[PDB]
Amino acid sequence: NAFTVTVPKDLYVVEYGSNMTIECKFPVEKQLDLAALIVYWEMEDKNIIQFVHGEEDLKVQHSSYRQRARLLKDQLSLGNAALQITDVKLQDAGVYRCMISYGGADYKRITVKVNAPYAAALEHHHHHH
Amino acid sequence: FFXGDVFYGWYLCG
Repeated sequence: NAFTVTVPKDLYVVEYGSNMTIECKFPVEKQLDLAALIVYWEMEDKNIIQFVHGEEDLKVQHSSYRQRARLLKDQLSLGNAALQITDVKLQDAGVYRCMISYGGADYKRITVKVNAPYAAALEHHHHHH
Repeated sequence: FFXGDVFYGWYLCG
């Protein structure tokens, strides 16, 4: 089977101010070959995290993500590229792409929607026809 | 994103 990146789901609904972890899975047969693995997460035109030769390149990460966005590295040997972003903001809503090279290469898109703090209380404020 | 041809065509940064 061709090299395929999978997503557990393609839409995350997250609360403003929470921490979110979004995931892309890739095939790893036995032990992970870190020399081979390249991971890049992007949203809009912003570098969220790139990972190559076993390390994150934080000098290329967009400044809005400093101290906020990382890969859960220990998940990579399980074939899981798990991006955690702390203290989610309204402007974190949008379309994210995970790009993975591990011999073969593929990518997926994930949408994030962010609920503001009073969204639940106001859900039934005023419905319309 | 700046790595030669890696992911060329898939990203917007740069």
